[PDB]
Amino acid sequence: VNPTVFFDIAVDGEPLGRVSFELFADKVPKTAENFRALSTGEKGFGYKGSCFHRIIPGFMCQGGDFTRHNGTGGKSIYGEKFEDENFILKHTGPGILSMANAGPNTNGSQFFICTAKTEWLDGKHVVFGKVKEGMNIVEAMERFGSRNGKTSKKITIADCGQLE
Amino acid sequence: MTEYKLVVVGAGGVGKSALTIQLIQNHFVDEYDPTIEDSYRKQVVIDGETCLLDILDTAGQEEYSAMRDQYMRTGEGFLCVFAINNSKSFADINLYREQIKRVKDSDDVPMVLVGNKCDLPTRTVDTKQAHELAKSYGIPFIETSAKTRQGVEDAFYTLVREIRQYRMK
Ligand SMILES: CCn1c(-c2cc(N3CCN(C)CC3)cnc2[C@H](C)OC)c2c3cc(ccc31)-c1csc(n1)C[C@H](NC(=O)[C@H]1C[C@@H]1C)C(=O)N1CCC[C@H](N1)C(=O)OCC(C)(C)C2
Ligand SMILES: Nc1nc2c(ncn2[C@@H]2O[C@H](COP(=O)(O)OP(=O)(O)NP(=O)(O)O)[C@@H](O)[C@H]2O)c(=O)[nH]1
Ligand SMILES: [Mg+2]
Repeated sequence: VNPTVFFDIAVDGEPLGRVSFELFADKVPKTAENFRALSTGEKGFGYKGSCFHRIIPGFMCQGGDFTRHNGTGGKSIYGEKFEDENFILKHTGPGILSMANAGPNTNGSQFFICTAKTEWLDGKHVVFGKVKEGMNIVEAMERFGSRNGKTSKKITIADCGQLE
Repeated sequence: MTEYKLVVVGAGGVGKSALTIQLIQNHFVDEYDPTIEDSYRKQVVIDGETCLLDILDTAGQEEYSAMRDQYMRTGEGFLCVFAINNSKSFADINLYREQIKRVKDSDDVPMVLVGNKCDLPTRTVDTKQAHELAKSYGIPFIETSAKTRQGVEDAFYTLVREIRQYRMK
């Protein structure tokens, strides 16, 4: 059974709400497991307290840099980077959860949540989950984005973990 | 005060942002922070006259080559950057120049050819080859290092001079 994780999102420290994700462990188990472990913090590091550093209304919300907190960092549970597992799943519309990267085989911890269909990313970013509950929270996070992605408030993962 | 609209273009990872941040903030860090699109402002005294530079730092991400027309219409002068250890980035230069010529519908666009990362020992682009390309375009060629600051002010200030001349035509 595919695991479920949640983010409790805050805006400048004030609660906004909870987004939950199904992780497609049946199709991308290594990529799903990295995201699951970083969400629980069980390796001693992970997403808790990190921010969404790039939000572009009409496209996506991007986050996951918990090492440098500037959009340049992040690391996986397998090392700084790991390989593209597969490109089976596509960027079909809002809610898709997919890995950010800096070219082939450079997955770390950064990820993005689509707010539209982003088909030209197919075959270049590994899709590994989707929003289950709280998509309207992600839509609400777009209110603080901009054309080049700089955010107007601090959008943070105040808490995260795995749902039973 | 006269305001010059400069645009920095070139392939991913050649150092466009590192060059711009060295000029604006006098700072270099080795981290990779690929650009969506950033804009900066700096006032400088060039040839005894104060100039205001508006600098657009553009994305090298190759998938969006059809999204460049708007900023090429707006920009007055272009810094065309390759990296001296990346031969593909030097080949990409002509692609950028053709695109700027088409969008502006002109062969006379203020432009400077910049060969960046000259601090590195692993050169794959011969300096003479780049000088010859710039001569064929009729534009200046400057070798730079965003890491050591070599040529950084020279490249941007030279582009300002090219636009200054263009404006007096
Ligand atoms: C032309 C202007 N532009 C645009 C763009 C594209 C359009 N289209 C209209 C027509 N349709 C059919 C096609 C697209 C319209 N408007 C704009 C923007 C709003 O105009 C300013 C994009 C973009 C992306 C990059 C650079 C310039 C860019 C870029 C530069 S690094 C990158 N992508 C990939 C990025 N790596 C990282 O962060 C690395 C550091 C970490 C490890 C990454 O894994 N992710 C996740 C997936 C999304 C991507 N970030 C991102 O942010 O995409 C922004 C988006 C708006 C989706 C695309
Ligand atoms: N040694 C050396 N490294 C450089 C130099 N300029 C940039 N770099 C390094 O090269 C990498 C890419 O630099 P960056 O300025 O982001 O390149 P860019 O052209 O803006 N990339 P993008 O088009 O994706 O925004 C970084 O690791 C940066 O530190 C230079 O002159 N010397
Ligand atoms: Mg850049």
